[PDB]
Amino acid sequence: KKRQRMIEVQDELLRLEPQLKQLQTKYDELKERKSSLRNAAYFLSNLKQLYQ
Amino acid sequence: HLNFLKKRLLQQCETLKVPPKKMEDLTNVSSLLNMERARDKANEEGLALLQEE
Repeated sequence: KKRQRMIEVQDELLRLEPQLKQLQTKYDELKERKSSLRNAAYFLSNLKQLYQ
Repeated sequence: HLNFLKKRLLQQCETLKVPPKKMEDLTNVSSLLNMERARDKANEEGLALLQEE
């Protein structure tokens, strides 16, 4: 009986791993997107003000 | 005297009444018991390892 439990929990872990792998990646570019966007907005505003 | 006692004990035990049961031969109980302990230990350690995993 215990052998089947081992097999099915192994299936559980094997299926769960890709989801975490994908989610971490997605967060990784999302945060950098936000930061770069804010930096670009600041730079464009400053250069426009300087030229004006 | 010993033969008389032996034959009378045979008669007494033949006359005796007991509830039904199944018994294995007395000669081989020891060895089978030893293999049963061996199987006991092997299965116990296997189950413990599986549970830990």
